[PDB]
Amino acid sequence: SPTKAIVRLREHINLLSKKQSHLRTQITNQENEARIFLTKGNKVMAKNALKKKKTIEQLLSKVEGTMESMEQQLFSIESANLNLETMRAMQEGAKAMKTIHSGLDIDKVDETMDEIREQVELGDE
Repeated sequence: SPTKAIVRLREHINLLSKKQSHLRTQITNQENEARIFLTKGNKVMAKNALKKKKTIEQLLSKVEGTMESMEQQLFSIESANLNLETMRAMQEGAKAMKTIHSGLDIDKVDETMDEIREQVELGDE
């Protein structure tokens, strides 16, 4: 059903947003590791922590790309649900507009109407 798909996009999105949260802390700690490495004058291990900081940032990027893909899929489902809610409402309204137009067991009117049309409409070809 559309709603099982809905709940699941939300569960996966929620999960990703704290992957996001965890990664950012990890980026913050690589930043702090490289600084401490410089305070011992080890520029190389400070450079290495910076390279590792960059890989975590790329991973974060791809975590946010997954989230966004899921959020747009979610919007499309709920937008399509509202559109279906409209169509069913119009289909039920047209049936109701038909009962009202057939609201005369008596008499004769609507095909008296339909060939007064043909006289008026006859001015066209």
